[PDB]
Amino acid sequence: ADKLFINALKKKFEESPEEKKTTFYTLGGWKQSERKTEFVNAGKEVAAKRGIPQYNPDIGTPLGQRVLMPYQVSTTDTYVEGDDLHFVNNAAMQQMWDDIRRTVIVGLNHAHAVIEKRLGKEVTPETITHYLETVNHAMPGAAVVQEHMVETHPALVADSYVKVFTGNDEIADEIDPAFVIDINKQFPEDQAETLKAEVGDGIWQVVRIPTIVSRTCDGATTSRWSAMQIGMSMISAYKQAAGEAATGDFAYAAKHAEVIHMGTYLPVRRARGENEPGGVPFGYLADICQSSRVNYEDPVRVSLDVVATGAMLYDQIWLGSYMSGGVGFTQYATAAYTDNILDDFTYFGKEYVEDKYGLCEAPNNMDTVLDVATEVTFYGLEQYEEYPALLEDQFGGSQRAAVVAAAAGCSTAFATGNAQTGLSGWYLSMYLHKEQHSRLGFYGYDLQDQCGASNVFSIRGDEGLPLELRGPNYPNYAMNVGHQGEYAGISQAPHAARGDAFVFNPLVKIAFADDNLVFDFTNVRGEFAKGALREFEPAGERALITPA
Amino acid sequence: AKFEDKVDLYDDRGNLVEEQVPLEALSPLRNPAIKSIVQGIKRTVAVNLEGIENALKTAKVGGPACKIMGRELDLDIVGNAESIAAAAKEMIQVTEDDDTNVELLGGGKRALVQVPSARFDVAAEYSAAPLVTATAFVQAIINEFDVSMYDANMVKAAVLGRYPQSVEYMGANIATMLDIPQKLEGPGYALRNIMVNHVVAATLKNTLQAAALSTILEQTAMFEMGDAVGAFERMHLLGLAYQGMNADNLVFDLVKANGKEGTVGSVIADLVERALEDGVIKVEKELTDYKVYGTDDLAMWNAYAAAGLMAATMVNQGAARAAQGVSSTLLYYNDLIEFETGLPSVDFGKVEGTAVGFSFFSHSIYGGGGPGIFNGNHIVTRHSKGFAIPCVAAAMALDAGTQMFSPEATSGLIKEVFSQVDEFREPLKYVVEAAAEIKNEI
Amino acid sequence: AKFEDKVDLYDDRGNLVEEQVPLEALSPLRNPAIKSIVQGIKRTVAVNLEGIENALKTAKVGGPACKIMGRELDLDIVGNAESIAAAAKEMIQVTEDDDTNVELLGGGKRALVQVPSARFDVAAEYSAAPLVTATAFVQAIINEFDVSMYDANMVKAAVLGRYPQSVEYMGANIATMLDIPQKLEGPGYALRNIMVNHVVAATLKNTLQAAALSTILEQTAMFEMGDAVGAFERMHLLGLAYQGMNADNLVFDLVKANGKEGTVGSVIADLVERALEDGVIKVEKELTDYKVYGTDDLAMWNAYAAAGLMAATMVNQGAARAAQGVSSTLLYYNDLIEFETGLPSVDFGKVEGTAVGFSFFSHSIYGGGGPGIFNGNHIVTRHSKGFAIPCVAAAMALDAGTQMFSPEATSGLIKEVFSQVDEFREPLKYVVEAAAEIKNEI
Amino acid sequence: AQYYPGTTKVAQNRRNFCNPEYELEKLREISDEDVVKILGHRAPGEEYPSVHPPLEEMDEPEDAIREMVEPIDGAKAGDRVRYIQFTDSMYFAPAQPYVRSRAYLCRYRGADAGTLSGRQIIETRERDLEKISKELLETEFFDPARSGVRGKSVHGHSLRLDEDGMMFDMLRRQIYNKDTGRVEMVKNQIGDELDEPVDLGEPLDEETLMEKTTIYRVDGEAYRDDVEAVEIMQRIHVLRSQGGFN
Ligand SMILES: C[C@@H](OP(=O)(O)O)[C@H](NC(=O)CCCCCCS)C(=O)O
Ligand SMILES: C[C@@H](OP(=O)(O)O)[C@H](NC(=O)CCCCCCS)C(=O)O
Ligand SMILES: O=S(=O)(O)CCS
Ligand SMILES: [Mg+2]
Ligand SMILES: [Mg+2]
Ligand SMILES: [Mg+2]
Ligand SMILES: [Mg+2]
Ligand SMILES: [Mg+2]
Ligand SMILES: [Mg+2]
Ligand SMILES: [Mg+2]
Repeated sequence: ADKLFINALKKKFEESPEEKKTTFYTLGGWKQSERKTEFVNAGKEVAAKRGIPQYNPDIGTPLGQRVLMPYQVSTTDTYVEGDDLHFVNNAAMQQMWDDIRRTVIVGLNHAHAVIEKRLGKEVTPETITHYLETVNHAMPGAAVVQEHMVETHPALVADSYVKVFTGNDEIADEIDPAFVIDINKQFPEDQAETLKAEVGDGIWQVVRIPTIVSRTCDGATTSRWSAMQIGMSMISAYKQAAGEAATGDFAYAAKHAEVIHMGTYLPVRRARGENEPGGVPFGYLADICQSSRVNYEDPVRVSLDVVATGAMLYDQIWLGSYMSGGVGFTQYATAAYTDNILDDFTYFGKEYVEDKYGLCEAPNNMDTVLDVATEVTFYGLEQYEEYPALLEDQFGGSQRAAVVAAAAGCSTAFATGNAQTGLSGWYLSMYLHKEQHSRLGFYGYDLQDQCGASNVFSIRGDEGLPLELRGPNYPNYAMNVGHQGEYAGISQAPHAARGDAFVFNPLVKIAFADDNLVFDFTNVRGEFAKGALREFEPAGERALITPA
Repeated sequence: AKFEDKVDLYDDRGNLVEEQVPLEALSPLRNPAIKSIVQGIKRTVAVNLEGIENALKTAKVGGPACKIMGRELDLDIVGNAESIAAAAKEMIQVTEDDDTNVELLGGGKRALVQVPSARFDVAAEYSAAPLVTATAFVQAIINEFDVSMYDANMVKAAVLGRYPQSVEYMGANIATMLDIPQKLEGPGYALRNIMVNHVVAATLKNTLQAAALSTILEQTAMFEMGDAVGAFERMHLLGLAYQGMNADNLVFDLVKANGKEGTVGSVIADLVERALEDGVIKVEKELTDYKVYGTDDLAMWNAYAAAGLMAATMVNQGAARAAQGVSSTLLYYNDLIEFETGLPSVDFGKVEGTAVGFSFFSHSIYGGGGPGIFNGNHIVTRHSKGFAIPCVAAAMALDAGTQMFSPEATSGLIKEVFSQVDEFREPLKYVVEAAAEIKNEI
Repeated sequence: AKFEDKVDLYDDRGNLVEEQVPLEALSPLRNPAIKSIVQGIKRTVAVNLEGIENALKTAKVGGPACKIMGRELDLDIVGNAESIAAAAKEMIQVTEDDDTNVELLGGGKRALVQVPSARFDVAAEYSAAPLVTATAFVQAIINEFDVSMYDANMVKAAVLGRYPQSVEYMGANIATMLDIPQKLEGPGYALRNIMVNHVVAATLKNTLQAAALSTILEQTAMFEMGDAVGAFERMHLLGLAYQGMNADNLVFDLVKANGKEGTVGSVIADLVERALEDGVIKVEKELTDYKVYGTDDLAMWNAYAAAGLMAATMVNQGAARAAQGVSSTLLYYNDLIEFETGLPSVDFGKVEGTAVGFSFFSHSIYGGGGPGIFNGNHIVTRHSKGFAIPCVAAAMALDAGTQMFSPEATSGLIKEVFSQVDEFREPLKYVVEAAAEIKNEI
Repeated sequence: AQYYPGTTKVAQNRRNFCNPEYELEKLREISDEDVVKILGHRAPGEEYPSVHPPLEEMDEPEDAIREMVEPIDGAKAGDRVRYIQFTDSMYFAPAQPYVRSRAYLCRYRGADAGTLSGRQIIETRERDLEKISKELLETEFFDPARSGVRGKSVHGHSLRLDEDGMMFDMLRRQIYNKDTGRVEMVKNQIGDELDEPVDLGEPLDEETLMEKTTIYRVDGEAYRDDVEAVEIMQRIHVLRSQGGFN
């Protein structure tokens, strides 16, 4: 059959994808593009309205001396110019981040123990349901105790709410179902039994604060906002004095002793509080993506949907804005989720390992790393040499390094069932690619690449960690594009080949199995395409409180 | 001596030990037992070998609810604890005959580790204690079982947690009384970021010892912060002596006189009468049926009022056997004594202000928690320069079981290990003995 | 000694000082001159009395471009420097005639301050140096002129800046070579957050002494971070001795052979020949017209390769008398030596990886800057465990004036005060003398 | 020195570019003035600007390393540090990005070299940069169709070639004349128009690019078939891996 990227290449260029020559300079520059023409026109309108020059195609060098390409969003039939995948221009990408930033997981286990021991009161499915009706009024910013309170407009905060989950089916049955993330409905039977065993009789809240508040403020607001309104709803639903010594134990539990933040705080050179992208470990990003519970008979689809989630968040929004900004890093990320290119390479690797070893059957050792990562690295590089249009599409070396090494690393982990040997395969792919083509990425691309082999199996203080615990603050990874989202995919890969329900934290996996989110985490690449087409409806807008 | 003052020193049963000790013999700058406690705090680590083994066997590493399926490793660490600890000790020590200590507890489930003082004299700060301890135990476990290169990173995750993706050792199975340097609210604060429940656990809930350990740590931080330099030094030293060391048996005698039936107000009346009897205050002016008191020695007035504040805590929270009201005692002991006298309260209003915010943040939705989870580096309780937190430690020592976040809930690993160390558990004894020893060198 | 190795020690002119000294006589944990340098940098502060006076007379306090109109105070601080310094010394010291130093420089415009060592043996960390210095000078200035209660807070602002509203001492007119504990990228990193330009200023641009001071600070930090514990300790010590201390005259002799006409590639060929001559590496296999080298001592191969890497920086950046290309030398010395031999480069690839990001962050828009503004705590250059930063210090010492952010620009107050201290300025002299003095005690 | 393992023509070419005792094949002659024009840092006739005074006018104190390391002539004079940058096509250009930086630090003194996928750069003192740049431009480091001198807007290393066999250049600095079969540089490396174009010779023919190339490809020599070069890269992977562990 055709390689999986052939249809996209045939859409981009008039030539067949094998052809070695083309003609340039005759497309009229920016005038070849619908989207650049929209931007030229809008720049002139902006600059006149405000009295300061702004977008002008004649400043600097003239874009479009070659074809400005469409991109196919992988797994879709949607083709868009790359500007429609820039996070500023894509409301689905912005919403994906807002839905992670505004979520926290908050136990009720300590809180129910303070109620039974210090207060001497009962907790039952009934009192939990009453509490959940109360906190679903309070959480978006409405009052339950004081007179003369002024409140948030419910329709500005319609995306904020609180659900619960538990491994105990007979409570999950007894609590009103509007408030419950039902594990048995959301997960196939084997994954549901794993997840229920991990949670056991614990009961956990999934709290989503309003997108408009997250956008006004920051990620470190989320667990505070959540705990204020859990605290008011525990006082209202359980009949406390409205502010007694026991009220402090609910605050400490909701803010510190039973909270799970999506990201941990950062060191001062990159100072940020909790629930910012740099604090989200790679294992959590794979568990936030919900492809694992829908596409479980296809470990390549599950792993590549995690790569798309992480390349967009960590390279476009995090490295390309929070840690830099400007035009940013759209296409360093799009290489990992367009034109079915990473998909072709990773399906080759999966077939190679299923035929040679069987998934999860290969020895977990350096012999397996050398075999699989070298075979898949040579396959992916051969495609750029056989298809000139593929090399002109992924024109930057860094884009090619990340795609070829992601396929090599994921394939290695599909063989071993262990993410650490998949990570060693990622670094070996970089070293082979650098020698094959006498180039790799941009000036700084392989800082982590050259520390990489030596730090995969180190045990020292700031070196040693399983890949699932690493993230954008692991020291070697803290600066550079074209790695972080691919590492999230390698973290997912052995767990998708094993059939595991989660990669690192089962509470995080269950917390995003929820159709009341704005973004659909079961189909991340489909959502990116809907946002690119201007068809996604985000939360957070101010239209209701601004003129027509 | 720079100061003429002398004090009499007692044991925790109210008996005189040493009379007429120059005030500077209790200074953290001079007293060698304060030096030994502070260096001990810097270099001591608790290792939970059972916890390490269970994290490995279940693959539950990297923080709450985290697990990596397929990474499980079943290692007989507690069954081979002696060999593992000896191998760690040979990497931790500098020489054969230094002051490194590695001691098994609980049948090998825990280890007390004291990293050699010498690694600190060539270090900027105190993080060598957990980081040298953690690597020596990770390497000793790998070497005991010949753990492979492919699996050894799970041992590291089980010992030190999610660090360095997290800034803290998130999920670690080692513990220290200090916390990481990045969490300081300001430079010089590290001896203040020691949870009140860890001081009460170390001292086995002995009220006077918990108050003395807390005061030695708070007032030694005042020197490191520069607060006890120049004009303020004598104030700080008299606070240490009278509020934390029971100087002159003042605290003890107030508690003895008010323990059966007294209140915060009855303690205040006795302390004002004692200050007057000693010549610390005198009537400056008569208003209408109201005496306005003055003092020619504000540092000494402050110290006597500080001893009364500690005694008032012990009477009020001791009577309830419930620590929560320490926030109230810290506020109203100071508010009442200023309208009783016309003189400024302890720390010139800063205890009262710390107590206002502490009361709010131990009875509200916004933050804080029970008394035991505060410390001198907590934003709510950093404001008084050593005169508030020791009272919170005395109150939690006196709590009979009212707290969910008790020292048994938050500090069990710290209790098992750090109460083994005699100068942590019983500091009042050692700092008194040392002050007597150097009394003629001041 | 734990290790069997010995080294020959030389001076900064390449002349033998002492033969066959045990390697551990250079260890930060044993060498008394490294202790004196780490304790000296913990306790030393530069005070800009002229800067304080100017901030007060203009009310320009609290950070760049800040001013409070109406708050000006015209005080003759420089004209009364002697009396102010003596008053501050009496507050800073612990006892008369202890190790406190307060010395005027620049006709009273500056002061070198060394806070007494005893204040640090009772502190968790090193912030007592700026904090005790700042408050002693603020109180001595208020006492010299009888500044009123209403105005004294301006003295405080002119000395220590916008702290504690800012976390740092933003706008202060005192300086240290260390930076605040909150800015550490991990626990144990404080001796790494020392700007390269500050080391080059304190050593007066003597290339071997700047490399020695940097290597001492970096490898001392590797002890405090636990990286030089157990399996890795000998690798770190050998790196200290051969890359930073010119052990066996190897860096000197490789520079002598390649200074006239040499390149990074000619230094590689000379170092591989010397490793083969000395038995550190041997031919393991022949491929087609290509010898594969192996070693039975990876830590010694790494130390020889590290010495070559320092000589290659001195030859390449010394030839250009321009520091920028140290990022390229640190990359391609390591890249070329792996394909020349089949053996791993310095720090097992971590110098090469540090150099790829350092090259990008010293020639791009995204961050970093010139070589002098980096340090072992910077996110771009923290990754190699001591083997990269000392070569940046050597390259900046050799720079003849190509940098805008030069040590004259960033480090003049550091230069004037810290270069007075003989052990900071000429540490290769003092640490070799101390190693020879302890050679039969190791 | 041995420089690089392997038994292909690519491997031997990589060794040749690194080896200072290999004579770079000179393919074309360029005048000193035309090298200054292509560089674009000063006008013919303009004196070298300085960034600092001459070293002789400095009087620096005693330092054994300074005394042993001879400064390059532009360092003695205090010249500014300037650059030259090249892009090499993946369709068989003779030099390639890491081959350049490895070779430059074997052959040239006082050199700051940077490697990226689409550009490779050297920075050194101005007068010494002019002498090195003449060798980079006249010898087999450079082909005028498959390599480009470009200080900005570098895109092209990974693009299909044009009808004339020329690499893409957004700024069209090198123009192939279809009537004459020669390439002329018509702008300097940052893209400003030159007063008169500089002849860079004829493109190398296909057989000569295959003789001289340093890129491995399936339609040339594939890296996977140079099994001794692959064995060394896998060996360095495994040795670095084990060394970081224990
Ligand atoms: C005290 C502290 O909370 P913790 O004790 O750390 O949970 C802190 N909150 C606050 O100061 C709340 C201030 C806003 C609400 C009370 C306003 S009066 C914080 O979240 O960092
Ligand atoms: C290096 C550091 O910059 P500074 O040297 O501190 O200015 C850091 N920036 C970055 O890491 C930039 C990363 C994103 C841009 C490059 C991506 S390859 C930061 O801003 O904190
Ligand atoms: O050219 S650089 O590597 O510095 C940056 C690439 S975005
Ligand atoms: Mg055609
Ligand atoms: Mg939808
Ligand atoms: Mg009475
Ligand atoms: Mg009367
Ligand atoms: Mg000699
Ligand atoms: Mg030679
Ligand atoms: Mg000529």
